[PDB]
Amino acid sequence: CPTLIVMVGLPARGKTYISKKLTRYLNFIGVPTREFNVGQYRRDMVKTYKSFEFFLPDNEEGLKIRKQCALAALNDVRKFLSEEGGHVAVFDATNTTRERRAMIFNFGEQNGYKTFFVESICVDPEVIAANIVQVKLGSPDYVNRDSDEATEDFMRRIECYENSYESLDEEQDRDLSYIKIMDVGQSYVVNRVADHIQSRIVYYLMNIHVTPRSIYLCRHGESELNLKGRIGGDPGLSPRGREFSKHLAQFISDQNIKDLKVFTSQMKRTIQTAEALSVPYEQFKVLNEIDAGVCEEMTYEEIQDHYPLEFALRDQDKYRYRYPKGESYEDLVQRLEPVIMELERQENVLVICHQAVMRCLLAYFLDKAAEELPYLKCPLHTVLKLTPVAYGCKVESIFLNVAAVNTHRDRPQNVDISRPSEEALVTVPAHQ
Amino acid sequence: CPTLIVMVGLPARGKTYISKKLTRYLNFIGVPTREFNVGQYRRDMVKTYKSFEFFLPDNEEGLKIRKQCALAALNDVRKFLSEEGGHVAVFDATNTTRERRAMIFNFGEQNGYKTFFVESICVDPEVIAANIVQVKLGSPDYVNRDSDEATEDFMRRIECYENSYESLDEEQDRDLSYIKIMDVGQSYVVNRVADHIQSRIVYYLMNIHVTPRSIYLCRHGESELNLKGRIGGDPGLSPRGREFSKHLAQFISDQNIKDLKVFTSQMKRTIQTAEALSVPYEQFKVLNEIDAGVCEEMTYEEIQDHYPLEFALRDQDKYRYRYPKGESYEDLVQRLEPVIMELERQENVLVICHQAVMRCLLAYFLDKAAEELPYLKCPLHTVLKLTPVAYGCKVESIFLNVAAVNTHRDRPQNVDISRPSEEALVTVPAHQ
Ligand SMILES: Nc1ncnc2c1ncn2[C@@H]1O[C@H](COP(=O)(O)OP(=O)(O)OP(O)(O)=S)[C@@H](O)[C@H]1O
Ligand SMILES: Nc1ncnc2c1ncn2[C@@H]1O[C@H](COP(=O)(O)OP(=O)(O)OP(O)(O)=S)[C@@H](O)[C@H]1O
Ligand SMILES: [Mg+2]
Ligand SMILES: [Mg+2]
Repeated sequence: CPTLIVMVGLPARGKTYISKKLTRYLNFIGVPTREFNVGQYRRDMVKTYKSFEFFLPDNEEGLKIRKQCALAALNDVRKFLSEEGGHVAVFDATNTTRERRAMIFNFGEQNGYKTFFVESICVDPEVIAANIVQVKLGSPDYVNRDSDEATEDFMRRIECYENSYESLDEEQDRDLSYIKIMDVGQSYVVNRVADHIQSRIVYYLMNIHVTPRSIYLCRHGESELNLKGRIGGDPGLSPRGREFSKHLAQFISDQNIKDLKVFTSQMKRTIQTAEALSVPYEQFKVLNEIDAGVCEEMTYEEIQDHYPLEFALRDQDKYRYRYPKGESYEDLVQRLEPVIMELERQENVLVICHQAVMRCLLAYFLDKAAEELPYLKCPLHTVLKLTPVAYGCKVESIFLNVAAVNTHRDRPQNVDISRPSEEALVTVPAHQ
Repeated sequence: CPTLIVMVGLPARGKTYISKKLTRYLNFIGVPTREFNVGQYRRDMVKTYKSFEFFLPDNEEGLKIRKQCALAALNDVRKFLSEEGGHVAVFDATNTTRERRAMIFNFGEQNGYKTFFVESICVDPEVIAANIVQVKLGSPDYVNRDSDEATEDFMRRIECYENSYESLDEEQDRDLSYIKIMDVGQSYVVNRVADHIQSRIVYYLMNIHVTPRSIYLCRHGESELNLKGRIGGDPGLSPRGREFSKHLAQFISDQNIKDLKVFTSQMKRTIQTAEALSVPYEQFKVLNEIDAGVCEEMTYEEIQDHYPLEFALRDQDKYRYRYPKGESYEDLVQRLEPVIMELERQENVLVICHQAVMRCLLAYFLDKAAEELPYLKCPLHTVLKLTPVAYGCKVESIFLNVAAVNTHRDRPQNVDISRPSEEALVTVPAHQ
């Protein structure tokens, strides 16, 4: 049974924001998910937005056209789940009345899906006001329009929905599966989680927030094996690694971060990097570097020499293929799910980790495809500062002024099984 | 900051039940937790229970004595968290008024703990009635008393709490961290989860239920390596293993289980066992057998020959020590946390697994200590049927009538590092 997530709420309540975070998350953990924004369908269908009168609850023609856009969206939901193999579909619209919601419920039923509602509630004017400026004035409907007329139009637009707005009821809607998010995620009301995926969705939603903050990611300072061009193992810091550690501490101090939380793996290179700071930290083995199995501590030359077959396959699909007895980046993604969850729950946080692990975390907050994730560039002695924003995440690369070996290997042009060794190792960085 | 979980609710609302499940769970995942039942303190203090008049809200002396018992309980909470290194304490009492709750809140504050409330609400008479019979009439307060007078006394006892019962309020109690469970876990209200442990507590509580059902655990049918007395690896079924598979299918059919869910690991021996059934199943690598690392596929004789040091330590503490590159039963417990969670969420379920994995699952539902867990007996070709009940779990061992090698190794009397090999292998079962 695929899952149909139905967003519910007045305009400017963070529905699209939640829809996006949920869709990205579900896709990260490998559940084919796609969001369907009725507003975008309308925009593609209506061409240009004039004013709120289109949304008047007593505007029969408008309602008609509005119903048509919803249906167009629902039809693609059906195609995705029923014809393209999608697992979850997020239907993003106001869906503020019992009527529409029952209609959508019926759709799910006739199509064989399980329906779950996510209602976002906000009665706070400064937040609503903040949301308008922050996301609405810049949106397509209002770009190239005067801020004040745009703002008035939108408020009048929200008004169109108030008289008919029927929130999920404990008794009237007791048979529906749903979650109601209030106070921007302060409190929640949950009813009838029907299964495992809904339980994980609720778990996810209850742990996300919009409290301003930055996520800092950096690798342990250069290690002894990094110098040798050797992967994995449990090396200690190299002289430069130690230098970096001191540059990181100064950076962290200079940052003057409010209540920063610092995490490291259980590998000495990250811990030794963490020892350099003023602030305390927590070590978690879940943050340990990807396991290379039989090629642990080997150099790429050695790997090509002993595992030419596995090395070629891994290059062909570096997300899915692994070395014998090792993890794939896919296994690592699965392994990092708890990390992703706690990072969402966290506020200001610094994670001192490793190349593969950092690529996984960057891919998550930067919404990078699985195919692209194994190749993201995570240079040594550089801090990547992430500032989650509406629908996206800004990133800043901050070099901490300490030389370091390059551990980034590009995918060689030749990835054919039985490829000459020279072509296999052509993209290997300098070392020793 | 240790955590103080405060139970809240009218008598017979499953508070003690929830308190117990929560405490057991938290301890299973390694968080030192202890529950403090004020009713038990009262029982140890008051000696014998006469009647409900003791609980009259206008009974000043009773209130006084009732306050004394609460305080005695709170003092042990303080000792556990503040002096014995406990992490979480569950204070189990009605705590139905704002007054008492504020008092407890203050206690937590002065002691440096984070307070989290768990309120259980039930307005269903048949359930309340069921609870009385099911747990109350047999309890100490009522054992050896006539069912009818016992029952009347208890109802009048619940009455004592109704006029003063003040449930957690969205506005009045908006600054408190809490969860309200309704309809026996149908719906929930959650407010201000303050941290990681509270997030996991909520996640746990929202996934437990009291829907009648049985958990069936059995190992894959005897495997080729089981015959040889070889551990781990990925062997296929032995001839007897196949025989068992057919006996299991018949057993499952004969059981006539409503909507049974079947789980196996990604190891062929369990899958091959699962192939024998009518019903479909899901394979999860999280259910794979404990990893023996460098001793994979070896025999104990071989292990003693190549790893006399690691083998002795493992025998000294089989929960914590591991073979080089392998998992400890502790690592396995951590690994199985998602399995425990989904098992709680499940109803009728059959899990076809392995020796170490099954020991971990048995220890959880049977509340066996960590020290005892690595040694639980999980014979081949036998199904262990678990029927969760109030405060406990009944277990029935059902042999499926197929011969099998014994893979159970008792802890030898000699576990000294440098112990003679004959004494180390003295408890090794017959094989080959
Ligand atoms: N739970 C929340 N409560 C209130 N605002 C939120 C919440 N989550 C996100 N936001 C903010 O809402 C903004 C994003 O709003 P959108 O997702 O466009 O709202 P919207 O409800 O989809 O309005 P429509 O699509 O026009 S009906 C960003 O400023 C978010 O930080
Ligand atoms: N969420 C729940 N709703 C209602 N009953 C429950 C719930 N969870 C468990 N039970 C049932 O409640 C019984 C256990 O009740 P207890 O835990 O003794 O109640 P109690 O609320 O602790 O009463 P006291 O301690 O006398 S104040 C068992 O029958 C459970 O199956
Ligand atoms: Mg929207
Ligand atoms: Mg109780």
